[PDB]
Formats: sequence, C-alpha cells, structure tokens
Amino acid sequence: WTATSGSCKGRCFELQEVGPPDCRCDNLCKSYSSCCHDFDELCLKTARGWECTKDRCGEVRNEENACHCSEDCLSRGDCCTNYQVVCKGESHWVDDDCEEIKVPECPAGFVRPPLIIFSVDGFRASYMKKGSKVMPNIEKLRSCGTHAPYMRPVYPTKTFPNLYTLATGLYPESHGIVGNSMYDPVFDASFHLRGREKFNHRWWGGQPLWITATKQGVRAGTFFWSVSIPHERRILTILQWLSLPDNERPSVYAFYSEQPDFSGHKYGPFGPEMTNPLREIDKTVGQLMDGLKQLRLHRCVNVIFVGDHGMEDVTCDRTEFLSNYLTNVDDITLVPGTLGRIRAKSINNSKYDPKTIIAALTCKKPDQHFKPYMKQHLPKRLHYANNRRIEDIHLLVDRRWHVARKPLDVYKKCFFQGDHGFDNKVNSMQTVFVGYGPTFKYRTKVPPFENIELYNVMCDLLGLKPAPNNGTHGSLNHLLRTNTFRPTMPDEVSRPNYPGIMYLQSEFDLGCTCDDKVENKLEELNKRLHTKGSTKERHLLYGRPAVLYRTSYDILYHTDFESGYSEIFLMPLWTSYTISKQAEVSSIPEHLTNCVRPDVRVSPGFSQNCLAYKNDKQMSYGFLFPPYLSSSPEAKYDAFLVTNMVPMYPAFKRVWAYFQRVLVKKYASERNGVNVISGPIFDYNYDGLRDTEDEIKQYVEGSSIPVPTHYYSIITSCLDFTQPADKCDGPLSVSSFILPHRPDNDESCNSSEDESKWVEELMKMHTARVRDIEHLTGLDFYRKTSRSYSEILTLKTYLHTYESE
Ligand SMILES: *[C@@H]1O[C@H](CO)[C@@H](O[C@@H]2O[C@H](CO)[C@@H](O[C@@H]3O[C@H](CO[C@H]4O[C@H](CO)[C@@H](O)[C@H](O[C@H]5O[C@H](CO)[C@@H](O)[C@H](O)[C@@H]5O[C@H]5O[C@H](CO)[C@@H](O)[C@H](O)[C@@H]5O)[C@@H]4O)[C@@H](O)[C@H](O[C@H]4O[C@H](CO)[C@@H](O)[C@H](O)[C@@H]4O[C@H]4O[C@H](CO)[C@@H](O)[C@H](O)[C@@H]4O)[C@@H]3O)[C@H](O)[C@H]2NC(C)=O)[C@H](O)[C@H]1NC(C)=O
Ligand SMILES: Cc1nnn(Cc2cc(C(F)(F)F)ccc2CCC(=O)N2CCC(Sc3ccc(C(=O)O)cc3F)CC2)n1
Ligand SMILES: [Ca+2]
Ligand SMILES: [Ca+2]
Ligand code: NA
Ligand code: NA
Ligand SMILES: [Zn+2]
Repeated sequence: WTATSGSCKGRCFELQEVGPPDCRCDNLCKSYSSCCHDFDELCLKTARGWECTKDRCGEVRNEENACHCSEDCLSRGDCCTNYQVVCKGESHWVDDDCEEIKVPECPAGFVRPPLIIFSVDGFRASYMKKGSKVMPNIEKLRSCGTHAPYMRPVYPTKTFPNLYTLATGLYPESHGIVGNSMYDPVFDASFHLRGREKFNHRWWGGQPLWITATKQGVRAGTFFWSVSIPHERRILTILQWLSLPDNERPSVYAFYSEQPDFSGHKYGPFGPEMTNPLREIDKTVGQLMDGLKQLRLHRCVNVIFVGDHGMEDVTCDRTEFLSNYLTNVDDITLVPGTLGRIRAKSINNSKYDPKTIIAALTCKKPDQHFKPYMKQHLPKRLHYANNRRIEDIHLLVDRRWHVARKPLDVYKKCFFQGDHGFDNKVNSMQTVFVGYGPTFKYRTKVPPFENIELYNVMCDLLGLKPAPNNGTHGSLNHLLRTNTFRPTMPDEVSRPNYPGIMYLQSEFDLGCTCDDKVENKLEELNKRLHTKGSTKERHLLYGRPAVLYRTSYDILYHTDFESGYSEIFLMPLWTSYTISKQAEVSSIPEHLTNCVRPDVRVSPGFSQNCLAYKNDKQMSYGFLFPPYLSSSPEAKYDAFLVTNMVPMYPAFKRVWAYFQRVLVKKYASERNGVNVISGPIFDYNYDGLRDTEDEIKQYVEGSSIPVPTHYYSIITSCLDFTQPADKCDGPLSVSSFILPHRPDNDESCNSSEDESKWVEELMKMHTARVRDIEHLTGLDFYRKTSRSYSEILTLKTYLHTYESE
C-alpha cells in the first residue's frame, strides 16, 4: 500500500526518505511507485526547458519554469546553469584557462570541499582519445586534473557489480552483487535488472560510501536516480542541494548517466551513432561546471568522472550454444551472455554431475569461443568464487562473443551490436578515471589502477575512516595533493629461527638417495660463509618478507638462494633468488636425476620424505629454486635439499619445469636480471586468503605433507632496464603469477604440444598482483627498499595484463 494523497509541496528531492504508507518525494520515489500525487507537477517541472535566453534575463519569477533567469535566482539556488553566461556576460567554465587550484576556494560556512562523483555507464577508456573532439568539458577536466589512461573494472564487467564495487571498495564476491542477474539458493530467490527483488537490502553487503559518510556525520546526497528523471534535473537538484544551509547541505553527491552504454549496446562502441551520446554527456558536465562556477564552487568541489566498464563489439551471430555440446541441455540453467554460469535446473536431482558437464564443454571444438572452469580454478586475479551466488560452473567467454543455452533463447527473447561483461583485463572493457579539484593534483597523469582502490580515496577526500575493504590504502596517495592517509608497514608477527648444523645424516630415515659422496680449506671456509648468508644481499634484494601470522619457520641460506622454511607446512613459505642477465642454464646431471638430500639444519621430524612420494601414485615433486640455474656444479647440490622440495602433480611439473628451465632465463635476458620469489599457496576454501593448517583438504599420501592449491612467483627487476636487477637505484618493475596446481592440463587445449606452444599463455592468464599473493600467503614483501612506502604499495597493486596498447 501507499497513501499517495499526501503532497510534495516544499519537499522536492528530499534527502531523508519517509516510510510507507506516507508518500515520497525523493529521487527514488518513481522506482517504488510511491511518489505523492503532485510529484511530477511540483518536482519535475520542464517549462521553457533548461537554458536562459536573452529575452528571459531579468524576468519576473515564474515558479512554473524548470529553471530561472530572474534576478533572485542565484540566492534561491535555482538558476539555469547558463544564467550567468547569457544574462551577466560570464564565460562558460570550459572556455576559461585552467589555473591550478592550490587551496580550496570555498564560500563561508563550507566545512570541507564537497565531493561530486559523475558516473557514466559504458564509458570505454579509449573514448577519451577517440571522442576528444566532441567532449571539450571532459577533456578540460582530464588535462587540468589528475587522470589515468584507464581504470580497471572488476569482473564481471557489468553495471551493478562495478557500481557497487565503486561504492564499497569490495570485490563482488564480498559485497554480494556478483552479476546483473543472480540466483541465491539460501534465500531461494532471483535478482534481476527488472523487478522489485533488487530493492531488498539483503542482496547488498559491505558498507557503501553514503553509509560510511552518514555514520561518521558527513551528510550525503541520495546517489541513485530513477530512470525517468532527466539529466538536466539531476544536475539542477545537485546544485540546489549545494545551496542548502550549512547544517542541511550534503558533502557528497553522485550523478549517474545511463549513456553511453545504452547506445553502445545498440550501435557498438564506435558506431557512428555514438558521437551524439558523447556530445550529450559532455554538455551535462558543462552544465555542472557552469552551475558550480555560478555558485562560486568550481575551485572548491572535488569532481570525479568515472566509468563502470567499457563496451565491445558483440552481435547475435557470434554466439556459442551449449546445445551443440551437451546431451542433457534441459537439466541445466544458464546465466547467459558475455559470461556463463551453469547450475542444475533442480536440487531434487541426485543424478546431477558437474564433472560430466565440464568434460563435455572442454576443448570440444577447435575454435571454441569459451572455456569452462570450476569457479575455484578461475584465475585468482578475478577474485570470483567466494559467494554462494556464484555457480560452481563458470564459462569465461572470449571477447566479442556470447554464450547461450539453445538457439531459441536468442530469437525468442539481431537486436544488438555491443556488449560487455568479459574478463576485466580485456582492453575493450577498461573504463575511465579523472579527478579534478583542490585535493587532486594539477595536470598529472597517474598509472592505470583498479576501481576497488577508489573507495579509500573517496573516504580520504571526505575525512572519513573507510570501512574494511579490498583496496590497499595508500596505493593511490599519488593521486592527491594533500589529505594523504599515511600508511605503514604491518608488523612482523613471527620472527624466524636461523638454524645451524644440528643433525647427523644417519638421524634421517626419509627414504631419499643422492649420488653425492664426492670430496679443500680454500673452498671450505667459503661454503660455510654461504650457509651463514654471505650471498644474501644478492638473492634477497628487498629484505626478507615478513610473516604476518603466528607460526614456526627457519631462514635457510645457500649460495644461490635463500628460503623461509615452515616447520608446520614442511616446505618453504618463500624462496628468493636472483638471476643476472649473464647467468647460464645447465642440465640436471644424469647421476643426480632422483637426488634428494636431507638438510642437516632441519630435524627429521620437520622434513618431508621421499617414501611418501614413492607411495603416492598421483603426486610427484619439484623444487622451488631451480637446479637448472645453479651457479656452479657444487652449488647445484643445494638445490636437491629436502627443504627445497614441494609436491607437484606430473601434469603441473611440465608447466613448472618450462618456467624454471626456459622462462626465468628469458626474463633475465629481457629485463637485465630478475629476482624471483616463489612459493606455495593453500586456498582450499577459495576465499583468496591463506588457509590455516586445519583447512587443508589434501596431503601427500600417508604423510603430513600438505598439497598446495597454487604456486606463485614474483619477478622483480629495475624499471630502468639499463641497470641490472641487483644494482637498481630507482623504481622497480614487477610481474607475478599464481598458477593453479592442477593434476591435468585440461585448461590448456594445446597441451599435447611442446611447452613452448602453451605454457606461457597459461601463465599470462594467471597473472597476479603482489597484493593477491600477500593475501594468499600472509607474507609482506618489499620490506627493505630505497623507495617510499606509497610507491611500494602502488607496485604491489600493479597487474601485468599482457594486452596490446
Ligand atoms: C576483501 O575485503 C573484505 C572486507 O574486509 C574481506 O571480507 C571479510 O573477511 C573476513 C574473514 O573471511 C570476514 O570475517 C568474518 O566475519 C563474520 C561476521 O560477518 C558479518 O559481519 C560483518 C561486519 O559488519 C559483515 O561485513 C559480514 O558481511 C558478509 O555476510 C553478509 C551475509 O551475512 C553478506 O551480505 C555480505 O555480502 C558479506 O558476505 C561475504 O562474507 C561472508 C563471510 O563474512 C561470506 O560467507 C560471503 O560469501 C561473502 O563473501 C557479516 O554480516 C564472523 O562471524 C567470522 O568469525 C569466525 O572466524 C573467526 C576467525 O578468527 C573465529 O574467531 C570465530 O570462531 C568465528 O567462527 C565461528 O563462526 C564460524 C562460521 O559460522 C564457525 O565455523 C565457527 O565454528 C564459529 O562458530 C569472521 O570474522 C568479514 O566478515 C568479511 N567481510 C566482508 C564484507 O566480506 C575479504 O576477505 C577481502 N578479500 C580479500 C581477497 O582480501
Ligand atoms: C548498482 C549500484 N550500486 N551502487 N549504486 C549507486 C551509485 C554508485 C555510484 C558510485 F559512486 F559508487 F560510483 C555512482 C552512482 C550510483 C547511482 C547509480 C544509479 O543511479 N542507478 C540508477 C538506478 C539503478 S536501479 C536501483 C534502484 C534502487 C536500488 C536500491 O536502493 O537498492 C538499487 C538499484 F539497483 C541502479 C543504477 N548503483
Ligand atoms: Ca554499466
Ligand atoms: Ca583460504
Ligand atoms: Na609419486
Ligand atoms: Na589440455
Ligand atoms: Zn551495458
């Protein structure tokens, strides 16, 4: 029910939403069918349009008009945005030269610079270059403000997940808006772009910026806008709220445009029809900036121009149909389109088998334009698993394609030429960021960054303490002139032990063998020194990583590598080594093929054993420091220590061996040395966070040796590649990966070929940020460098994407 016979007289666009059955006058009343009878008449005036003309200047106030050109309009806060231009000889904001805003220049009574978020739907990153001739206001904001060449959205690259990520700083898996369409099974219920289910608060987790603001006594504009409210009226509403008395005026506001997405879907991203929607958005920006300048707020407000995602060319004819792969196509439900999510059609079906569905979708057609995944096997960089609303089965769809269940779904639903939702590293999905105002920097380009980082920055902009989120606070401090948060390194929780030689060979019964009985004072002191850490400055270039949880571990030094060896997990948490440009690759000699050697620094009781590997018919082993990159035949014996061994499926060993034998050396050649930190990851509950011991679901048969879910490496060099990795005076360059530790290579359809035709492609897919690895390991890297901590935080969020320009 609604008693819609109350009135909006004096309540147009009211900020506190009033409860049923009392009728509403706020910017969402239309979307609830709850607006008072007179809302349109009073609050949605349109008479005489949106611009002052010469003839209207000085006019007698007529309250019927949509906006005013009368002499009392500035004081009333309701002039047309162009009033001062037409009626007082002023210039449009866009026509003014840009002048640095060194301090906020605000009217009396302003406690802080307001923040206005100008959000645009489907605003692809390259529009900034390609549409620049038709977007003069946007292009001024961009060149005079702070801007990134692009901003990375979250996956899926859809509207609802990305807007709510912008608002909360959280991955969709955490905030719960995991798609524009979703089914939740604990509610039992379905969320869609249509209908009322999307209004229940129970879908929406986390704490969005407007709630953060309100909880800490910073008043917020209502961010959402009903679709029928035109853009000119949204802008005039924001400008009116900005004229409220000090005690009633919000400090944070949002505008939202449905364009250019709406047109992009119809015409493709660069369709000739796209020029006008870009013109119109720029005009609206101009309205806002002119309106701010009238209110003397244009050198006071911080403005963010931000997109949710980009837009790709997609047409009906590029659709893959599941009914071409499965027999049982009516036993499933598919969430279709630029991603696929599959679940059973019924939970009273015991005859449902995810394994058979995956196998039927795997490498079945030679050009196949999607790949299936169990959600826990998706690239960890997507962070797209830890929610009951994300189906176990996922299809990652090739850019430019769709997936559907049956042909009937595509003709009983060609309409469209653009779409989005693909992998968030795809160039066409990238979107935009510009920050302009006193708190942002002046004429400053910043590197591309992820949208999950902006919540922290918006909180900094408003003097708010951010709710717990997935940004790395400090990583975007380089966007800001002032208001920077001062981050600090997390304290180390566990200090390492530094064991010496404590055990005789015969104390071990590990079932291991090595042909190493081969016998000098010169070289005897020297190797003692290597075991005590004399080469450590070379192999540990950025300090040892800090362990941020309570555990028992040892530092082990060697000629060619250093490691942090966990007595709980029976393997290194990390292994660090430097490979110069000049370093040589060698083979594992024949006599040392199955060599594994007890480590006399580490008790038999805290060691792995070879017998378990022998008995485990599925599980083999590999090494963290590669025997192939030993500095000398003598140092090579160190690589076969039981403390350098890790469990590896034979299928995975093909990937690992190629990485260690070929790719490390290539990277060292190309980057003028690299430092590598490699290690295991355990994420059996796929929450993106380090597992505790008691969460491990798989051990090497008959042992306490836990099986990693993944293996990482972080590969660091000098950004200035004329300087070698081990003598770099300036900023660093990093690429990292998190490889799934899988007993098959079904993910790689070309895996029957030589590793040179597929391994590197796989690794690229599983590119990661350092920060991802930190969450997964409880380690903190880059503790000892010459660089500022904010710069290091930026480095740790970097993702190497492998896309062209
Ligand atoms: C990205 O950033 C986010 C935010 O920082 C990180 O997510 C956090 O991770 C924490 C650890 O996983 C997690 O902490 C747990 O919180 C439990 C209480 O949570 C409620 O309250 C908070 C605060 O207001 C709220 O945010 C939560 O919101 C979630 O759940 C609602 C629905 O209830 C959703 O609407 C919402 O979207 C959100 O869902 C997401 O998180 C939940 C889990 O919280 C997932 O299941 C969802 O899939 C979804 O992703 C909650 O409303 C608290 O009970 C936990 O405490 C247990 O563990 C501790 C460990 O020390 C132990 O002391 C206790 O024994 C306790 O265990 C007891 O309960 C167990 C479970 O029933 C039981 O097994 C035991 O036997 C015991 O009885 C824990 O502290 C935190 O809530 C989330 N926050 C969010 C917002 O997601 C995320 O990790 C970051 N990601 C990366 C990759 O870094
Ligand atoms: C989605 C989403 N998540 N967060 N936002 C707000 C947002 C955040 C940001 C920022 F700063 F973060 F970048 C910028 C702009 C907005 C407004 C989005 C908007 O006016 N829109 C038009 C209505 C549609 S439909 C709809 C209506 C009501 C509700 C509700 O109250 O539950 C939910 C709904 F999905 C939604 C989009 N939108
Ligand atoms: Ca969108
Ligand atoms: Ca985990
Ligand atoms: Na084995
Ligand atoms: Na394969
Ligand atoms: Zn769209």
